[PDB]
Amino acid sequence: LCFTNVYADSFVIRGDEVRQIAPGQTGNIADYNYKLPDDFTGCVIAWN
Amino acid sequence: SKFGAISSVLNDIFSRLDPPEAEVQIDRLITGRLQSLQTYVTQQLIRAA
Repeated sequence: LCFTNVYADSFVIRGDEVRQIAPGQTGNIADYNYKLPDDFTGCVIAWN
Repeated sequence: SKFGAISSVLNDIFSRLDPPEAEVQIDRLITGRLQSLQTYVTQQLIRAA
């Protein structure tokens, strides 16, 4: 593919807490630290 | 009629479900209701003829 624009975010969280990183989710991270838009397009990447 | 959705009430669906599946459920409901209205209009056109 080719993209009109690209932006990369980064942060550190727990392991099971990565579950909250998805569109329209609710939770401590999803609501009070970092929220993805419901129509977000892209990739979520995490590792130990 | 539920149209296969977990309920026929839009507010309850928006209440107990997250957007990822709430959008699919609402899409099901909207497709069903649009189909019913289209059937109504088609039958009305036949009866109008």
